[PDB]
Amino acid sequence: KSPIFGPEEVNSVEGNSVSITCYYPPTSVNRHTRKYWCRQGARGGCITLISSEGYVSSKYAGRANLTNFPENGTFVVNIAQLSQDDSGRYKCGLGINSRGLSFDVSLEVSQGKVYTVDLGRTVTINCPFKTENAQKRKSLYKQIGLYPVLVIYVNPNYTGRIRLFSVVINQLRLSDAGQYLCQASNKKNADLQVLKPEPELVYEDLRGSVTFHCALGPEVANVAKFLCRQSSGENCDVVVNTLGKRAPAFEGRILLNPQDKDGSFSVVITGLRKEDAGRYLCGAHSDGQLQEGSPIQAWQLFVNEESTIPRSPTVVKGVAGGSVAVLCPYNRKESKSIKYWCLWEGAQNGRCPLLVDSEGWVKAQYEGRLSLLEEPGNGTFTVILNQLTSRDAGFYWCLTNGDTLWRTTVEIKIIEGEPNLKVPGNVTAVLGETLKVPCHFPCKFSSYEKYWCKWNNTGCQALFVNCDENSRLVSLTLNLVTRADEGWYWCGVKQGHFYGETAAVYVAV
Amino acid sequence: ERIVLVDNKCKCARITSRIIRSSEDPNEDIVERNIRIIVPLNNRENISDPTSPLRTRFVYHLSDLCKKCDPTEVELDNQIVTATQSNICETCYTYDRNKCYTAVVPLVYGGETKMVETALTPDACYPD
Amino acid sequence: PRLSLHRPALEDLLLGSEANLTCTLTGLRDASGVTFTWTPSSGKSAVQGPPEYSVSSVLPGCAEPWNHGKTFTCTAAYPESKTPLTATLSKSGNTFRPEVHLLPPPSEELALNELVTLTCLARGFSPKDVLVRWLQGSQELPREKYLTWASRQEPSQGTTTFAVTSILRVAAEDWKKGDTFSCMVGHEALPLAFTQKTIDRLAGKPTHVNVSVVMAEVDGTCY
Amino acid sequence: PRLSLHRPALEDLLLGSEANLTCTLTGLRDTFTWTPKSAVQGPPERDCYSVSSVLPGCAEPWNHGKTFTCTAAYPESKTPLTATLSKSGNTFRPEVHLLPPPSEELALNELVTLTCLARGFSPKDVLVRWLQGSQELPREKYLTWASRQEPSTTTFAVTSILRVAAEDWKKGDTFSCMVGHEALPLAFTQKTIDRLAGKPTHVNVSVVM
Amino acid sequence: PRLSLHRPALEDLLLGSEANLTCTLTGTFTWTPKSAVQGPPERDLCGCYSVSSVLPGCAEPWNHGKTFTCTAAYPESKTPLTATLSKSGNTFRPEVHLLPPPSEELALNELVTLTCLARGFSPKDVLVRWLQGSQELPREKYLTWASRQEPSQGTTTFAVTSILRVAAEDWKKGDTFSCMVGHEALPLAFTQKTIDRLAGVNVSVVMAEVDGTCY
Amino acid sequence: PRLSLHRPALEDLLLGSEANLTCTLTGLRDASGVTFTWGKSAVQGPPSVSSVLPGCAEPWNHGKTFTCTAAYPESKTPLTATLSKSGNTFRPEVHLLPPPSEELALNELVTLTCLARGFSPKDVLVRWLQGSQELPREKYLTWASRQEPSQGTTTFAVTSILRVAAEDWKKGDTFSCMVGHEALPLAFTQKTIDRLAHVNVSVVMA
Repeated sequence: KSPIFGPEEVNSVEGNSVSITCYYPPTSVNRHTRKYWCRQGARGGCITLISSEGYVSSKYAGRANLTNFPENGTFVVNIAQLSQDDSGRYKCGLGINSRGLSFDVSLEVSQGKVYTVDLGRTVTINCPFKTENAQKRKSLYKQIGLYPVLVIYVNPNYTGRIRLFSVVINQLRLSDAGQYLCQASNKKNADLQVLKPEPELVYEDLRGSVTFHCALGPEVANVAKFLCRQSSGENCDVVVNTLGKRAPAFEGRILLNPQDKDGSFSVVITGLRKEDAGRYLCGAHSDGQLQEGSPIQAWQLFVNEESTIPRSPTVVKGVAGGSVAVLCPYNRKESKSIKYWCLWEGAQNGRCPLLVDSEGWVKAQYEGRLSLLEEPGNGTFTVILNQLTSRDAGFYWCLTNGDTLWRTTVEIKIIEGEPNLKVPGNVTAVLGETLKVPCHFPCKFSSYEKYWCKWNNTGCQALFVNCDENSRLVSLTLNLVTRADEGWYWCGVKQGHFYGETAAVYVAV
Repeated sequence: ERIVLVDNKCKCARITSRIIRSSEDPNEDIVERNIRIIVPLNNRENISDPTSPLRTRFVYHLSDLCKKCDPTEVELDNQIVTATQSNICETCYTYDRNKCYTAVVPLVYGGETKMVETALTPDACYPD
Repeated sequence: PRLSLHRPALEDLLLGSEANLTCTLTGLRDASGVTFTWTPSSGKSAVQGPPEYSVSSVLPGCAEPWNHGKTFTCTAAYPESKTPLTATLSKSGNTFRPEVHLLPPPSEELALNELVTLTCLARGFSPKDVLVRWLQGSQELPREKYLTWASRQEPSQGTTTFAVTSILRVAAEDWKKGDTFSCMVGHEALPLAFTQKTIDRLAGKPTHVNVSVVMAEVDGTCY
Repeated sequence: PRLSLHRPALEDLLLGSEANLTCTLTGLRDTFTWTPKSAVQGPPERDCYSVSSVLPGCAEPWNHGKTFTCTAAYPESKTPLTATLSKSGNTFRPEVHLLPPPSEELALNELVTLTCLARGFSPKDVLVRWLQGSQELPREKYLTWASRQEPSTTTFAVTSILRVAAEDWKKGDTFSCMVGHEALPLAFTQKTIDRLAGKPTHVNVSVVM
Repeated sequence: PRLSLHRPALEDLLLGSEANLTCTLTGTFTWTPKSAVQGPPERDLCGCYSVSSVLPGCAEPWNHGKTFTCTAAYPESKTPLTATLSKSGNTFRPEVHLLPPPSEELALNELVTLTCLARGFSPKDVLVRWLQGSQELPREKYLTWASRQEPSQGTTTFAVTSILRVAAEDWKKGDTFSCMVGHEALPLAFTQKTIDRLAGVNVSVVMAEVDGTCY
Repeated sequence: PRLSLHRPALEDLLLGSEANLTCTLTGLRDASGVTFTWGKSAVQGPPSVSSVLPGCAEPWNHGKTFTCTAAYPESKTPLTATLSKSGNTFRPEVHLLPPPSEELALNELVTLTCLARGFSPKDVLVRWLQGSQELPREKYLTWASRQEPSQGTTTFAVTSILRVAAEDWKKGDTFSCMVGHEALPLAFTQKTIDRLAHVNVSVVMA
């Protein structure tokens, strides 16, 4: 697949302007290579109409420009003064016109009481009448194939939605896009045009995250909203719901955020795969499915396989009592942010509650056993969790505070086994007289650096510490035990910047 | 429907494959091996040195297109070990789009002869 | 009575980093008053406990002295002849790395449609010690599901190199469906100490090839 | 003092017409009786001496599974030692797969490796020979692993390897693996490969200019 | 009594290190960012002695985009005269095209004529150098025309040509000639194009082991 | 007070009618006072002064030297300038070079080049024709007559570039460079190129 993405089908009337946005992977070649807008005509061969190297055609002279934003990673084509000669098949692309790297756009312009509404909203058709028609059957009519049929006594097709002068119709199905006549001996004509929603182009990466901002109106805020995905035909795969559903594929990586004062929620998906691309449809129907007459809203996702998001362990394993050290990557250029770490608790609830952050807040039940580090810098941070149980198995999200968020999910599994560092249970010192704590370690770690750290909220930092390398043993010896020397201490291994297995002991005085 | 085995960019070969598994008759299945060589036809022999003759012989061994010069991680019974999945790990027939090919030439500039550095493929060669 | 000093096993030196050097003393009639001394013993303690005859003595250790190469000597003394026996070991130089080859099923077995045989040949490596593991998908198979032969010496009049084979019989519908099987060969002369070949039905021997040679002059970029 | 009764050798029972049986001891420090032609005694052969009693011409009685029994009476004690042996009939014939070179090995163009694999035979004993066209190769040209037991009835396997020159493979010389097992009625199963074998792939070259 | 601010020449910007700006008055000097030097009278036609002032080390200030202003005071009019200059920001890349000899010049065996067309670059400063294989030809062996302005096809672009006459026993024996165009808008300050007797057809694609294991 | 006699321009000498020598005198002060002694048009038109001798197209191609003497009251003796037609003349060698193939790959416009090489008088006229219709001079770019490097005789060169649509090249019509010069008898050498001025691969599979 070429990684270029833009509108599959642009529409306009004659005489107006068009802006076509095409997205490319912002590598250093794509930003400096040549962008074109060729017209794929017949007989073979694109004919370049405008380019980013200066060329504007003779048909397009004075009424187009191709401007290029390498920071966004995209380029846009403005075309003024259309006419029906501009209807055809086009391509937006990069480089040489015949080598691929293009998206095929299909621009189809058309000839210039017409009501134009959206799917599922309401129409008020205000039709005049005469003074000599104050008794007879006030009515609408529809023309289903040049046949005048009664509609409104209500039509069996329109049962429950229409009401009588003017008429008002609620929750418009797409198959009410005909033309109606208001008759009170006289007749008025009125054309309804129910619009499909134009899909907003979301161009995301592989192993990244998408936030669908699902802002319908406040008139529909007390209805059970949903997120479908249109398949190859017609049925939608309901991905999330506000009634408790969730797809089995989106387990641990979905999030349906709570609504607002005007019914504007958002749906967060992380860890994007090649098969997650397609058309997604927010909506608000009282069953949580997609039915005729539900105010939808569409996005078109493109999951770019040419991703620069670093590939990570998507599953970490750790034994009961052991430890887990997760590397969460973030965007390298925003190195000063506030880094978080999260959990996962369902979809309709959509809860990712915070465990630890980079400023020195650790949760209540995770004191003495969780820490967030800064090493190794420049696009990664380490999160060390020890004292594991079987109920620490779950999906954990690597949030940050910047604007380019890839909320990297990782699943911790709790397998059978015994930990590597063998610390005592919970040693009890006494006042003034010393304490000696050991930490034996296997032969795998005799290359690694060893430490003992005392745990605070701001990140634990190393200490005195002896390291007997012959009999493998890292001693901790506190000289004068005060009440301050309390809390949790950790022995653990470390290879320069990358941290390893830890184990914890608590020193009570 | 066709998975991609190789996408070599040094010789521009793109082996794909697809099992067309006949459920009708049991062991008459059709494995496919679409290969898509592109022959550059205008490039030199040492492609990073524009004094060489034109390349007129193009030899494509499938064992040398398909190779994986990238280490992997394997879970062996408790551990994650790193592995070297190659056995054979060169001349290049095409330039790469995402790669910067330069060539140093000796221009003069007055009383010196400075070894300036030209760019064979521009737009893949900008500094950031 | 002789004295032998054996090498660290490869399963433990490679996956586990333990270089326990064994010193065996075979040719004993009656005596349990043996005595061992290890000249690069910087603290570690040998063991004893002889079965029936021989007396063993294992000096512990990790792989970082052995991989760096050091001369470990097992000076043993017994009450039969008052001179002591010596033995020395180190890591062997002049090493060659294996050439792992993973061979598909023969077409006879695929047409029989029952169980197919994947072969892993490792060839041309200089010390006799090698590890052959097998994986399905990425889940390592249990070692009672495959046969692995010993590491014999292959015939040549030049250098002394060795070879080993390994056989995994898998289900014919499992191969024919198309999931991947790996042979992982570990050897102390490999750079990352492990090589890993992977084969499935797509990555070996098609039955229809379509070559498509695209000649084009203005090329030399491979978009 | 222990006793051992050794089976007939496979090569002297397949090729030759003499499959002598052997009764040997291991630990005597000082004759024989065969309850089923007499024996030929051997050297003293100290170590715990080991004299032998070979017995010729009993190949076809061995093929019919008649239980041989040796009994050696040495004057080191009173109770003479006894050892029995028969030919087991639970035999399965091999499946002999000869396997082509890797594609990587015949692109480097130095020496290619052919792999014979005999699989699934029930008694452990086997013989593997190689042939280039029709001329037998010497035993010092190839490498044969031992006859190991399979993970499963109880079956065995043995692989063999031969490295021939790539110029000898590419110009089209055949190579055969001959596996001889005592269940085959012809005493041998031969499998053959050359450069063009195995229902070849359809190549469909098409140049686009 | 006019005043002009002259940009640093392109060969000093690409080849060398220091890029010195010039301020010339025709009829003392103040510069907006290193001490500069004045000049001799250098009397032009019908008089009008010209003092000029050159400011050195302005390679990265010019290449970043700092707008330079030079202001000169002189006792004819009481007010100083100003002059401003910046690096232009549009900067299209040149398209270099190396054109082989005409087919009616090879069949005389005296001298053949290779042409080099750089086209479509937006600042009108460019450098053309010619190379024989890898040894650079002198300046007196080729002819480079000025950098003129093309007819309009959208933006304002420029074009330049260069010519080279080489001996036909060199063109037939099979060595290569290169045209080398240096411009501000280019990645590594120079780009190259190379031609020989062959590129102005018999290939032998061989595909070994199309079947077999790909792993 | 400097006098220069400029030749008839080649455009008016090959196509036009008013082949006129221009006798220019610059650097005078007071008001006027110039006499120009050579069908004479005694025109001065002073911004410096420039007198025009028209109508003498026929005596120029004879070869006799035209003597212009300009008299002015600033100094005493009038100045004199002599000029005639060039004798040691060579003819051009027009080469109409095809487009490069990268131009055809980009599919926007193609670039024909016209190189007129090795002619001994400097003045030359490049014209361009599509089919038989002459293109207007705002559609091509033409450089100047620059003297080319040779230690033999003094010969000049001119390039001129025409960018035309690639639909015109791929459709297939002809383009003609028409170079005019005084040392050609027919007065205009015209060359013509069109699109139509083997690959022979060998697939040696295994």
